[PDB]
Amino acid sequence: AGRTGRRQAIHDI
Amino acid sequence: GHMGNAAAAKKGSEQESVKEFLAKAKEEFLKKWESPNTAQLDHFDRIKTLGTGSFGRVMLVKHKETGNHYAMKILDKQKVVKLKQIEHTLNEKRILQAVNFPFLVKLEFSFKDNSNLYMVMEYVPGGEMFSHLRRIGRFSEPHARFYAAQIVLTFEYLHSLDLIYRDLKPENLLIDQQGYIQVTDFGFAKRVKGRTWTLCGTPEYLAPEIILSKGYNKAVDWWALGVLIYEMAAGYPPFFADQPIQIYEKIVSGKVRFPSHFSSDLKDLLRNLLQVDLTKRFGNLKNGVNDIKNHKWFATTDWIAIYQRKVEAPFIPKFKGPGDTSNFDDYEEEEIRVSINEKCGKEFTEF
Ligand SMILES: Cc1cc(C(=O)Nc2ccncc2)c(C)o1
Repeated sequence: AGRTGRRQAIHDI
Repeated sequence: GHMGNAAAAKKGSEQESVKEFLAKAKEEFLKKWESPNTAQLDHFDRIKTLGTGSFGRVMLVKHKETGNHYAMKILDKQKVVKLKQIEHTLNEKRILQAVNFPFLVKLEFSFKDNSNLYMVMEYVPGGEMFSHLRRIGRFSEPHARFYAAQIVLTFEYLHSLDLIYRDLKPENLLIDQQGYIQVTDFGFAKRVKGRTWTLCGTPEYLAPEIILSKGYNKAVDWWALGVLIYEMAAGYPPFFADQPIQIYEKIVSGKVRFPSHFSSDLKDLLRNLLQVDLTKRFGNLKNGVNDIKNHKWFATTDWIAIYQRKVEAPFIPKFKGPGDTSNFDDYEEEEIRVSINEKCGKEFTEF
């Protein structure tokens, strides 16, 4: 199981 | 050896020609980087939202005077609130106005108003690699290799200019009318002569050194290329979990498992890109990008023919005419409201 839709960038981990 | 005399001399001459190209490319970049409001909002009719992100949305627009279609990225200045948000938006504009390469989206205008920043790019109508990949499942190795070769050349170009890209993923790779790639979204791109320290990117694509809060270099882009090739060929990325923290734990572990249908050549390339140890990661060694370009998995790749766009693409998107949005997904639409008061004027003076 994992993320199948569009993935957003992160500005801070 | 692996190459006979003829092949080895051909490869060397090829290497000198790369050096010559990149030297000219640096001269041209620097002229634009050192010597960079080319429109306003009412010059465009807004048609449809093509995608969304943290600071705003990208819309298909039509220029009223010429009738040309463009993709307009709209960033809400107030939402660009985070410190690293501001600098990153300035990086994106400045880099996009200075680069020139066949697989990089072309920026045509940029401007700002009381509320928003705007970057107006050539419209690439074939859609994102992301939705084609999710629809078909996975690409065959030759198909994945055709796209990967374009990314390798694009990173060779960018890195020669001391630019790191920092957000490779299928969502950011547009397919043009000839089936070739255009890289978009330079929101994390940066000029870095040595190391940099910002914790940014997309979880599934982050190199371990980013996650571990270590200063890092352009090798993070080569790690990300490994993730991209894996995802193109498998249909899912190598470090795959529902929550970012679980993703980060898998990335740092140093363990990757491959589908049984991956060729051994592909697995070998991927083990050398998805290498936690920076003293061993391809792209980061004494032979630089040539460790990748000369790998067996790329043996059938004619690098110059890819650059010159002479290779038949594996997939040509359907196109019904100018302004066709059939290859993009739908998004909620919201009216662009421009405040009567200037917001964040001092913070964006340079934009
Ligand atoms: C969410 C998003 C979409 C895009 C983006 O540039 N698309 C795009 C689509 C078609 N033609 C050109 C560009 C960005 C930066 O973010």
